[PDB]
Amino acid sequence: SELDAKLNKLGVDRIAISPYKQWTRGYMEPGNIGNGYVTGLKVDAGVRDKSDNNVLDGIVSYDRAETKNAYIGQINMTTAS
Amino acid sequence: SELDAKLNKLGVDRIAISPYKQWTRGYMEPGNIGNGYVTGLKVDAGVRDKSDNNVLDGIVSYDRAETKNAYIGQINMTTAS
Amino acid sequence: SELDAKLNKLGVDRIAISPYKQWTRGYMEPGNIGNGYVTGLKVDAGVRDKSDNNVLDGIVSYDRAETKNAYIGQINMTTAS
Amino acid sequence: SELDAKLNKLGVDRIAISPYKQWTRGYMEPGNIGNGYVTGLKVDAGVRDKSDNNVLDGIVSYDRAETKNAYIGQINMTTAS
Amino acid sequence: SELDAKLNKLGVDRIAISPYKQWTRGYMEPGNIGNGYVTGLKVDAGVRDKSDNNVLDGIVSYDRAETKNAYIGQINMTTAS
Amino acid sequence: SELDAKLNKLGVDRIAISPYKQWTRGYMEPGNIGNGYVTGLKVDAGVRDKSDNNVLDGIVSYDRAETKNAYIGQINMTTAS
Amino acid sequence: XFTGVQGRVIGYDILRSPEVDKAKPLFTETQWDGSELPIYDAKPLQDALVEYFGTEQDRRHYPAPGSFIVCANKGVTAERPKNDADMKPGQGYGVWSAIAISFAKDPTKDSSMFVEDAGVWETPNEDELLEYLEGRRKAMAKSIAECGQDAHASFESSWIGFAYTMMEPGQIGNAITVAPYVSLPIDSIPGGSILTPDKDMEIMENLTMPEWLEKMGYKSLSANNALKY
Amino acid sequence: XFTGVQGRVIGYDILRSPEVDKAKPLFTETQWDGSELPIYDAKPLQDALVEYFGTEQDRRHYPAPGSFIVCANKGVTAERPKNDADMKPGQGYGVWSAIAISFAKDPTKDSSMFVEDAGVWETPNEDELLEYLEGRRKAMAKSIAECGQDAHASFESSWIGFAYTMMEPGQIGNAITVAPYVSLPIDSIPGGSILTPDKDMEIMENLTMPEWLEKMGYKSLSANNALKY
Amino acid sequence: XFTGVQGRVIGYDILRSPEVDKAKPLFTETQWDGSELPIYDAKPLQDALVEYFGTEQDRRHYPAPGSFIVCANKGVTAERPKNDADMKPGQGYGVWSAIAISFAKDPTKDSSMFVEDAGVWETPNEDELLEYLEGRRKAMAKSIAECGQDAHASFESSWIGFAYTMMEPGQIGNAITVAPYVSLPIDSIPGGSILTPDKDMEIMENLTMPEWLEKMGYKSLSANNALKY
Amino acid sequence: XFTGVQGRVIGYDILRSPEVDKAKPLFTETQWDGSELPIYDAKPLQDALVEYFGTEQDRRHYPAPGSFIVCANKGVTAERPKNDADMKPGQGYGVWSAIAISFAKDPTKDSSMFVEDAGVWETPNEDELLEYLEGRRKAMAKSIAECGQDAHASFESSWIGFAYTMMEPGQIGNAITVAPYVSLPIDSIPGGSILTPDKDMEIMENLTMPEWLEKMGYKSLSANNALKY
Amino acid sequence: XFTGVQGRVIGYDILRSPEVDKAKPLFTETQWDGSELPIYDAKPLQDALVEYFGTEQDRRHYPAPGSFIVCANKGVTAERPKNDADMKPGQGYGVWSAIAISFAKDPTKDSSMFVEDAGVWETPNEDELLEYLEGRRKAMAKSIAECGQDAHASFESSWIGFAYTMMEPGQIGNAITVAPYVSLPIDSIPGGSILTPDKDMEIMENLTMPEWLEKMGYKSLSANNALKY
Amino acid sequence: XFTGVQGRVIGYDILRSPEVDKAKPLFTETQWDGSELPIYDAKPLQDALVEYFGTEQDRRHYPAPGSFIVCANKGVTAERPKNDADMKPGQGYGVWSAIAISFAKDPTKDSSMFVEDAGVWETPNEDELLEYLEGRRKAMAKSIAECGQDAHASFESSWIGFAYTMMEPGQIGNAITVAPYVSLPIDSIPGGSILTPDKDMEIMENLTMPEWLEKMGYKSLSANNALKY
Ligand SMILES: *N[C@@H](Cc1c[nH]c[nH+]1)C(=O)OC
Ligand SMILES: *N[C@@H](Cc1c[nH]c[nH+]1)C(=O)OC
Ligand SMILES: *N[C@@H](Cc1c[nH]c[nH+]1)C(=O)OC
Ligand SMILES: *N[C@@H](Cc1c[nH]c[nH+]1)C(=O)OC
Ligand SMILES: *N[C@@H](Cc1c[nH]c[nH+]1)C(=O)OC
Ligand SMILES: *N[C@@H](Cc1c[nH]c[nH+]1)C(=O)OC
Repeated sequence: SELDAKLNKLGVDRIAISPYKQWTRGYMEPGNIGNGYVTGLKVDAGVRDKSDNNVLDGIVSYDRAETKNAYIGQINMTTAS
Repeated sequence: SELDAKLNKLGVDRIAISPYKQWTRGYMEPGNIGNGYVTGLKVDAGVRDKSDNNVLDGIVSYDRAETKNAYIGQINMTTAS
Repeated sequence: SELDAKLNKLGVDRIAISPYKQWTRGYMEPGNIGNGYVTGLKVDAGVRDKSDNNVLDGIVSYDRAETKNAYIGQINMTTAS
Repeated sequence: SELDAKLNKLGVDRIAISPYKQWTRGYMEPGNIGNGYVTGLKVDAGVRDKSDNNVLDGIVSYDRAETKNAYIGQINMTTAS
Repeated sequence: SELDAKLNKLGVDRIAISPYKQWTRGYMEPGNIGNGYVTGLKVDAGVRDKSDNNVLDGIVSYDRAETKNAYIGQINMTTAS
Repeated sequence: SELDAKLNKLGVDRIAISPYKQWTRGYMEPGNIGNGYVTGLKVDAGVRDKSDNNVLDGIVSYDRAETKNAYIGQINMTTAS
Repeated sequence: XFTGVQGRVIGYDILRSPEVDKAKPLFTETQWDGSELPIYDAKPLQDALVEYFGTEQDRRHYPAPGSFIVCANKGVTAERPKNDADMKPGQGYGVWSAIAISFAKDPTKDSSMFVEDAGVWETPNEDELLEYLEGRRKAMAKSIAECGQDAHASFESSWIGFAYTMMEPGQIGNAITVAPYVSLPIDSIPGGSILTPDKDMEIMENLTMPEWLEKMGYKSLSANNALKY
Repeated sequence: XFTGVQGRVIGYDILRSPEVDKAKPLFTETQWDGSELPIYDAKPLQDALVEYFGTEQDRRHYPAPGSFIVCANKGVTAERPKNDADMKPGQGYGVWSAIAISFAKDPTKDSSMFVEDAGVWETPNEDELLEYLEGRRKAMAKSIAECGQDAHASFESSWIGFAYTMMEPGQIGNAITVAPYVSLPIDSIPGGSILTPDKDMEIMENLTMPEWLEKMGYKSLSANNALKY
Repeated sequence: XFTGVQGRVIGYDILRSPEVDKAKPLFTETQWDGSELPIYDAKPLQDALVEYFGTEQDRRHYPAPGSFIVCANKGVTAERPKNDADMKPGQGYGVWSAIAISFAKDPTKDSSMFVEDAGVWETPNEDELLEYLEGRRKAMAKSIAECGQDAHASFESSWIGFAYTMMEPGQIGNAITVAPYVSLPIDSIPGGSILTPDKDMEIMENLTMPEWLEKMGYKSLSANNALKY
Repeated sequence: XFTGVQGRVIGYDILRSPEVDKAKPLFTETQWDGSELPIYDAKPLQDALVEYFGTEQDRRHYPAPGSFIVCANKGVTAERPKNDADMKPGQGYGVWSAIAISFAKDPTKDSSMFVEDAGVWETPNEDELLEYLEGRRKAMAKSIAECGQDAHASFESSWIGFAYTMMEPGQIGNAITVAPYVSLPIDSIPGGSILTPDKDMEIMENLTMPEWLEKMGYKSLSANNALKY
Repeated sequence: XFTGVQGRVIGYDILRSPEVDKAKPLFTETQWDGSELPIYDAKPLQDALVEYFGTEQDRRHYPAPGSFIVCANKGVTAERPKNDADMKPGQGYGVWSAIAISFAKDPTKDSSMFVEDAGVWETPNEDELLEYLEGRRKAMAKSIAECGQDAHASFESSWIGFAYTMMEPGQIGNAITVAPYVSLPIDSIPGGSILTPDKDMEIMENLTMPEWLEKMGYKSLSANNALKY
Repeated sequence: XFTGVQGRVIGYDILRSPEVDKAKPLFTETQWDGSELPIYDAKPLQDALVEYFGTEQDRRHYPAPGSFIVCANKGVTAERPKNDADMKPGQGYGVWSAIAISFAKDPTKDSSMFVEDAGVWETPNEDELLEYLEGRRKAMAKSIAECGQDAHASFESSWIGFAYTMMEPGQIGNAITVAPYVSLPIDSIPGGSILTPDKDMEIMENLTMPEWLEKMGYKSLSANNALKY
């Protein structure tokens, strides 16, 4: 849009394409086309029956949360802040 | 320098260029030129008036700290250790 | 293998080459060839004599652990989960 | 146009960009962007006072012809047929 | 084959792929993959009813020859020697 | 040199590298690095004992000429003018 | 966090859901520059992402199995024991997470910004819980403004949503807020092509979420509020 | 030659000069498939290229100094001596060149085709000369059809033009017909950008030659027939 | 976490150690789909990585100094004071970490998955400690199944190992579990070449760990159980 | 021209036609190094190319419409008038072209070499004509050796073929000899993929022409000598 | 963390500030190899980065809005209540962070290393606080040596700095130590060009911080100790 | 042709042979702009190329076997029969070729230009022949100026050389003039690297031909006029 037109003059582009069929890909992953990124908002929560293994309890809750609603299944999640 | 000359024979290069105008870019970000990186030392601290919302109190203190002195403004900060 | 043959039709490839001599490189690092990754299993532990500086105590224990057995020496470790 | 849309599915694209400022470039020359070509129609003729050196007489006539009208000045002309 | 293995050490590779569907492409054409070439042997001849226009008589005979047998139809033919 | 510095601002560069070991390569050949070219001056002549086959007589004379002095041996020679 | 010059937001910049040009501000916050910053419930944007990725059941354009998706995220985990009056320290009856996206007036200087939060809930009164959240916005809107101030950034809108859950006795809860940064696949873009990178985006910039689903042959999963987070 | 799947023609596909949608056929030729192939004087297309590249004086988007432009070309050179009745063999009073571009009905199977020609002229009567050319078209149109036949190609239009010159006594003439194959520079494309490759073409596909000159601030050099070849 | 479509595992998919086709399951877990999921001690895979990277002393194909290796990891740190009966809260006599890799039956839909864990130990009885771990597998095998269920993923095998250590009085211990994601260097691949990317992998896919060491001239460091983690 | 380090020949190096390992030398020529150079009729290789590209009718993997195929080539054109005893200078009853490919013993130093020729025929006795050609080989074999000598190149085999035609009275003939240099498309390679460049060649290196046709579902057009050039 | 083969440090390797070749060691630490490791206050390097990125007010070559800058970092947050004698557990009057960079003698084997730390302060006596820090170096220098020992790394210098702040009653403090890893923009490099990648670095390798500012037309913000962290 | 913005000349721009800064003009030609254009014998440049490529015997950095070198070239072939007084038309006792390189004063507008020529010689008096050539320069210098005029190009120098040969009775001669356009290999550049593209040229720009040979360990083949063309 009229915006990109101002960025392209600064050397910025917002093209973000995934060479994969059907699947979306993480920004920075190799083989992606374009130097931009698309982002979204996902908030959700999940529960698991308390065993003694805290970590595992969290891993699973987290897993059930990722899987809930907007599916971001078997993803290696990096963290930025 | 005389150093790069030894690296280039190992397959290493330290060129790190940002295709953007005026702005620096994160290592690994696409569109960067060269397979190296430039690093620096920033230590600073900031404060915010204690509300009840701890997270938010931290987010802001962190924000005021990033903004202090060596400016690393609106940056998505990844963590390595 | 017979597998890649099915992925290549989806747009996926698992080639992961490091242009460096002898050294392995992190997935996503620039200059790597191919859009895949090789992974492994490292579990180890290390100890350091308790000083007062907790962080430093940890940094070192961590360092001695990385260095133990399967060597992943002077590495900037990113975290995914 | 509606056409390219059918070619792109065959693996053909007709983008032909010259990284140079103001100047057009020969198809196949390195650094060009896109895998297509733009072509045109130039017909012209030029004369030179007959010396004994035939070749030279032709070189110049040819030169004066290239320079006439649609200017294709100091060009290394390859030939296809 | 065992041969390429000796070339790859000299910096030579003989991969020559055409990104097009079904069609072969000229060596040096952009978008081709690999730095090699595949060549073949085509000898043929064609005739046309003598008009006064020599050039045209040749253009057509040439055209009928290209089209004969091993088809190299609507090709822009460059010449090397 | 001070010159390139003016070209680089026009989008022109004169880097011309051959990924091959020891051998020079033709401008436009794939796998070459840089968007420039290096050129030289070769003038020579060769002779062959007149058989009936004119073409072949020429092919050989030409061959002996290419091979004479500045060696441009087994080269596919394109022509520009 | 942020989403600046190199980004667009699903549902907003691309695949826009009309809910945006039909939503009304819950209130406003005074930005340092002296202008107001309307606040909206981020429900539209949240639902939008759901349409695109799909769900575990009706899967769509989700991330490749084993891919590395960088996310601006945060979370929280707490324990709700078996009735037990002694509810230790970091325990509760429910858990929640919140997320906010603020778009800059001028994307060419200022990056749009994300502000997330999460926490544990103390009263089994879910009904109550909501009230807390309904107030939290004001809390966030404040920090947001402060950050803006910190970098002299100025936003025009700001959307915020949440997610919560009551853990059953003996159940651990995990509340997450997360903004993923991806690249889009070809087949998810109508009439696109691997050879028309910039054009492919323009298509998305133009297609409204509704149109997209139709042109793709996807039933709207967000339907009429069919989704609770 | 040819100009197929990978190409467009200045003045026609891009930077189209209205002269096309205002020109009338000089005659028709029966293609093997049984349909007619109208023939037009290629004047528009020739003038068009001139606008783009510019001239030695009013230079524009010409090829980079020392570049390698591949061209589908041919030429001819002859001598016109000092009156001399003995006019040897390959001598004459003038020289000419001709070029034709035939667009295929279906560019996805058949490539559009170039057909050039050139020759020497024998009578100092220039006026006459033209008549010859005016007929030559028919000659070319025939070969064209034959080639079409050779590959089962079918065209819709076909444009042909020429260039000639009378050599003064003792002057060598060189007539050339040439189709160059280039890539376009950024600044010649209005509102384009090195980062929007495919979009940059679409712009050209749409801009008519007139508009282009205006949007670029270029005076029309082709003016009203201001150019003779 | 995961290791899907874009990945292979050292020792398993590439540089396979025969220990795999000679190992027996410690037990099985019922997957949602109703099939069993055998569990093996991940010892082979662990030793394998060691052969490849090398050690601080016998260094081999370790990561470049200062490289950025992304790792699916976790860890734990605890204090063991000087005898002191008052052992504060997060203190203990030893610390441990565990890791599990589960391969999907169909890698084209489901990604293979990592599941790690770590913790502090309370009784100075190391001998005891092991028993705990020997049970932990069952614990992990359960979560694993649950996750599988969460995404309808189905695995065929699953390998798990650990690492532990008893801290001396006054020694802080750090137990780590970590899966690194790398690219392989040329010289580590026999008869490979920078110009034969896909072929280079095929070589690794075929070479068994034993052969590799021999063809490379490397002595087996894993030898006969020479390695304790 | 030549075909060196960067090349392979259809029918020989790739898509090999068994005709090669069943052909016998027509004679030998003494190379400067003192070894013999067997000569074969290039019929197999010629037919091979035909199978790959296809014909105007049964089209296969021919060059893209409007592509630029560089070719090591040469040709000849002559006129055969209407009976006319006065047969001017460059006129004749038929025209011919010839081509030769000589492979170097050591492709890593010496490039393999092409040697082409063409000419006009003088006696309407076609039967005679062949005799001329049948001798021409010896003529070429000589030049070939000379060139080899010129660069200290040494070949092992050398294949030569021709093409001729008798022009009807008033018919212009055009005899062409041409070696094209191309890249192969994906679909022409069985089980290949745009992502496995080097592997794709290995496939071709291995597949014999026969197998190829079968695996591709192509009927052999070369059949049993079905082709005359 | 580390900064090895692929890196350079602002102020040191590039844009060197003379403060380096004028600084004196605060003390030394015995490295495993038996040599000393001088320690300097990292003030120069800290100021240097400031000159390059600029500040919120005098902005310069800071990171693009919304970019993803990976940083080797750590931090700390604590509460200083309203006078309140009951100062809970993780509370204090001030907070601090520290950072150290150790360059290896031989960058071709050993990577240069970062070592950071942070903490909360307990006595409102700021003056006191400094003394703590002034000692902390020795603490770090020790760990540093240990790590070196861990990988048989040997350094030549080592620079360490800090940052602190006293929180007002009721103010939360956040102390951060952070090493960013970036790529440099073109305009920040004098006489550079997007087409001269390797040369562009050489320029920076040579330009001293002073020169840079002048050649760029930048006033020195670090001035004479104008900066307090 | 030409050699413009994208080029450099062996012996002149790179690997410069001192012979240049020691040569004196044979004469001058008046350029359209009114300045003189000194003319030199191109001997230095010719010898230079020889040093680089090597000869059939002492081979050096010649083109890869089977490569495609584009060359601005021309040639000539003639027959010298067995004494025979009837010397047909295109026959003679010797044959020659000539080449000229003119550098523009301002390479940023004007491209440097090549001008070649060739021909057959008529008198067996070789000694005479030279005189012809010695005059030909003046002939070329004229055309050169004309072309310059044609494009408003202005040169500063201009170097011209030749090559000739007397054919024995019954020997066909082939005189060639040729300018090749190449890319340089790594090993021919001292202290260069595949990773330092632009730097690699700068090295060549600086190294004089003499130094080069020494630094490379090459004996000067051009020696003292050791080469006759
Ligand atoms: N955008 C981050 C928080 C942030 C804002 N300023 C610095 N950090 C986010 O909201 O959480 C991931
Ligand atoms: N397009 C070429 C001629 C041609 C047509 N078919 C084969 N060759 C042209 O017209 O001249 C360069
Ligand atoms: N694979 C991660 C954990 C995981 C599984 N599902 C979501 N997260 C791991 O085991 O730790 C790094
Ligand atoms: N290979 C060329 C001829 C050749 C051999 N040596 C120099 N030139 C061919 O045979 O004709 C195109
Ligand atoms: N460089 C890291 C710490 C480190 C050193 N060895 C392993 N880890 C840093 O100082 O903190 C980000
Ligand atoms: N440079 C070419 C001739 C030339 C000059 N102007 C147009 N053409 C050369 O000298 O021959 C290859």
